[PDB]
Amino acid sequence: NAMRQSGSWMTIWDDRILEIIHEEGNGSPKELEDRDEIRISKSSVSRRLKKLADHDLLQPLANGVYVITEEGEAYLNGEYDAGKERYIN
Amino acid sequence: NAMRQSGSWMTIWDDRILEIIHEEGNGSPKELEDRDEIRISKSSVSRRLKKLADHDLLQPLANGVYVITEEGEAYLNGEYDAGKERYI
Repeated sequence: NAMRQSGSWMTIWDDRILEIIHEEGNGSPKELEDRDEIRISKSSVSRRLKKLADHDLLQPLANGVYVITEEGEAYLNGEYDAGKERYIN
Repeated sequence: NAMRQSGSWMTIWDDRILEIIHEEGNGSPKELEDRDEIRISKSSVSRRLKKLADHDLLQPLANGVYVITEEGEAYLNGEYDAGKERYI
């Protein structure tokens, strides 16, 4: 409900990727690439996925599948500051 | 309610900026840069504002102040394609 607290390292496609994985459950480069809402390349998506995972907004599972974390969820809901990297209360 | 359809030229701060202006009803570099949600500089905010207005997502008023447009609202609601620049 509160506004997202984004980090200075984020791009707009980060929010899109997080939103898509939140709704679909999991994501992978090829299938994210094919979304209308994603206007970056499959390799860029891979780069953003790796980045989101480094920041613990996503986590990598077997076979190049990525899935959202609690922090990723809290972030979408304005409850996690992705810049300072702490929950907000 | 549908997902936002962003353009290749946008940054994350554009959404944050549009969202804030949507809530408060206006925006200027100074007041925006003071929001905690905004992690870019005043000069940087000033440029994002100009670009959002260039793309008709904000209307610029005198004295460096901006308000959101219908197209800006539609964009936030997932009804406007900010890349091809057309309603959906």
